[PDB]
Amino acid sequence: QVINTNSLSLITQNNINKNQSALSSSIERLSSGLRINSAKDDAAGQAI
Amino acid sequence: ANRFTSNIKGLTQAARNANDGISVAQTTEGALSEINNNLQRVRELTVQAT
Amino acid sequence: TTDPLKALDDAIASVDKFRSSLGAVQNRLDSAVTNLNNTTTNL
Amino acid sequence: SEAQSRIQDADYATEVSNMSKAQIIQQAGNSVLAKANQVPQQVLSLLQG
Repeated sequence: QVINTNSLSLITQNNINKNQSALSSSIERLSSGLRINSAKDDAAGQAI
Repeated sequence: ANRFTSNIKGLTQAARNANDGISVAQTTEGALSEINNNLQRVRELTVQAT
Repeated sequence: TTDPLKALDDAIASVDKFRSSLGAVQNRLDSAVTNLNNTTTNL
Repeated sequence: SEAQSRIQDADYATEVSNMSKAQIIQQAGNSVLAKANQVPQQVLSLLQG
């Protein structure tokens, strides 16, 4: 019945934070127009 | 529980520190991209000059 | 005035030098602006 | 004259393609900007309940 920890909320926040990166990547790709917009993406594709 | 609290605080601070490395990497990557563009234009100029 | 066309040619080259330097400075400043924008966003 | 034409003039097909590409990029990016600006709203829902 514990209210000093609401672990369900922690799981939900973890999932939202996980989705955040994908959402940001999708927006960045849509705005820029290039799938390799940084070295973190491929960087072998970036070098070539 | 005291040890658990210490570990939780340390790990949260560690993630906060980790974000800084990503920030530094992004800044340096942007600067390097600008250097890349300058080098590409220099190469084009040399191809024109030779 | 002796050798007039040579005088005109060197004058034209001398103004072209200044124009080219000015354009190079323009490109310099534009690249600086873009890098500053990226750095500001990251900060 | 032919050499100067090959040096200073622009190729209209390429320029039209570049203009179209830039216009589409601008419109798409601005729509995504509108979506990103609409993003922060759910905190209000969290606060209200």
